[PDB]
Formats: sequence, C-alpha cells, structure tokens
Amino acid sequence: GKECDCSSPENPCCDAATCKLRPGAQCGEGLCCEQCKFSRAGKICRIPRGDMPDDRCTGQSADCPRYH
Repeated sequence: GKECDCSSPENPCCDAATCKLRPGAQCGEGLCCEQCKFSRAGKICRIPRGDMPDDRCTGQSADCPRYH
C-alpha cells in the first residue's frame, strides 16, 4: 500500500492526485510532521497522567509510536 502517504485527500502536504507527498516533504500528516516534514525526536506525542512514561517522537517517525 505504498500509494498513499497521507490519510486526508485534501491535505496540502500530500498530493491528492497520487495521494502521496508532493513537495520536498517527509510526511503528509502525523503528530510529528511540521511543514510536512518529520519533526524531531524527544517530541512528546502523548503525556500519560498517573505514573507512566512520556511518549516522544524519534525524530524520524511522523506518527507517534509507543513503548511496548
């Protein structure tokens, strides 16, 4: 399924014609995609309340991963 880089067909970061990144971007969408490019690692994507660890982007992943 390497034909869609974004989920929304109206996202500007990804081309709707091919449904994939259009300009020199690294990601069309994601909790860590600034300017359509992968943000940086150590990026808190989800802060768990209570006594859990903080999830942070790895700088190379646009979507926020997990710690399992």
